Amino acid sequence: VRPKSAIDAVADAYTEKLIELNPSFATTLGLPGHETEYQDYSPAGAAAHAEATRLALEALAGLEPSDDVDAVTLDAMRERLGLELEIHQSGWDAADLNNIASPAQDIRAIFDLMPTDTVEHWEHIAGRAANVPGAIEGYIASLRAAKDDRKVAAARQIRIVIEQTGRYAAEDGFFAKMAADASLGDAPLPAEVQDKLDAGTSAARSAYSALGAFLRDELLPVAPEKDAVGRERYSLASRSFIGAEVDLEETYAWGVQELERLISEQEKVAGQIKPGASIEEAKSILNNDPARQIKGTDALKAWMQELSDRAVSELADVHFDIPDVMKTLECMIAPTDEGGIYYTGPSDDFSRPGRMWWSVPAGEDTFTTWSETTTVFHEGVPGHHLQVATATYRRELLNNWRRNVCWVSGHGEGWALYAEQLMLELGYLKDPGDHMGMLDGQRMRAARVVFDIGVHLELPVPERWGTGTWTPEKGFDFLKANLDISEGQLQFEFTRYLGWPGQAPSYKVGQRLWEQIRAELESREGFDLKSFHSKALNIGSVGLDVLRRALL
Ligand SMILES: [Mg+2]
Ligand SMILES: [Mg+2]
Repeated sequence: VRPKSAIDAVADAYTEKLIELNPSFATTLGLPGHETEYQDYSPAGAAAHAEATRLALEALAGLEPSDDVDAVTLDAMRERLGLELEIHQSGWDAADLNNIASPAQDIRAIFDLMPTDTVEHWEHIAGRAANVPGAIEGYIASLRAAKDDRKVAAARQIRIVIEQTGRYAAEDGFFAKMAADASLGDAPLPAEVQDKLDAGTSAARSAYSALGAFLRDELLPVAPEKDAVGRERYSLASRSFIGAEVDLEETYAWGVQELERLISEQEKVAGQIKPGASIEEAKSILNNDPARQIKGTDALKAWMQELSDRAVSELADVHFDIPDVMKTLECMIAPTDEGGIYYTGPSDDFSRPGRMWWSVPAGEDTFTTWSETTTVFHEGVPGHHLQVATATYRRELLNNWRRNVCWVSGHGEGWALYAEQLMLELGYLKDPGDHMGMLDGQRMRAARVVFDIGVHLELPVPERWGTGTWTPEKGFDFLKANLDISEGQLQFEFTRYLGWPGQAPSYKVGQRLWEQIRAELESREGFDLKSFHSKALNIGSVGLDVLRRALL
């Protein structure tokens, strides 16, 4: 029963404008009306977004907060929107292209959300396919304008997007298969809608082939070879992922030291698995021990479930406030192989509980759990589930901007890392195998800090990892030493960090900042850890600067 304020009204109106400007955002919100439409990716599209943003800030400028909730809203919006305008004004937004989260991927990805149960559904898919050309044309218009302004993505990233988009457009690629395999009730589409689908998918194929040609012929020849984006671009991207403007040299130095600590810890844990064992030697023992393997998905679900239910029942009303509807975290098998464990939060009304989904790679039916205990806490309780479910629980106290728009990577990923560290400190990882798995994920995330900042700023390589200053080649060998992952995933992560600067440290740096907030509050009389967790999580997703000011 907290009534909406004038500030919430501005926040809600801005949200409606965002929905109006980006119809893809409405479909990803479940809002009907604009199922076939894309945002305007052209420069005029970007100017319109920026203008709406500038007008929203102006509207907020003379509005005093009516309560603490308003003050957080003002702070979060001023931070997020102000940063958005700094990035737009920098000119680099127009050049946006990378291997993972840029318009070429986004324009294709939206199709995966669309239902396929009625003729009208298939008309929507066909109609969206038929709008892929205009989306791509506007995107090419922004890339071309940035190019004329001497701002072009690294050659590596352009080459990757030419590869990815050529598969989308190929004879047997995404859009072709969409039209060829379409069904309704396990039967072919009626001919009239099928023809709409064939025409639309055909246009989508041609548009992705044109982006390919443009990239190849106009952009690639002027693309820089150098991947590093440099200090000025880096600091703005870093802010986008963390919501704090960190000291980059200081953060880099912290990350190098933190990686060294985590390796030292792994060496200690190795000796707890087998006296005097190297990390690699201990890992063969864990990975070859019949006791650390589970057979079949039923037993796997049972294992996840017990861990989750135990964490809830032990932490409830001790370290966290967990309302009854949040105590359920259903552990499940992913219908598809999303390549790891993922979390889906509860419905707004809590009729669907939070769920955790383990993706089983094709043909796999035995499961090693030592490395995934920590992941259960990260993706589940007290990580993502408590954070996401608490924000959702407090939704009546949160305007639509806060609920549906404002989201900061360092905040939510930092929290899941905080959560793993808390479970270490509370004695959940005493088994050396489980401990090792936690350290592995921390080590990989500490390596991200060193790589991202070191490479993009061309900093001195730490003597443990090389000499001179960082180059992408040196960075690749460094990742290979610190990430226990497949060859193909290593190559992907490498490419990602190079093309998406600022995001990779958001995990460990988010953890650091969360821990700094808690450490400060701990210095004071009456600190109460449960009360801290409640106040913080109630706020929802905000930048780390904003969170610190809401809490200190
Ligand atoms: Mg040192
Ligand atoms: Mg996650």
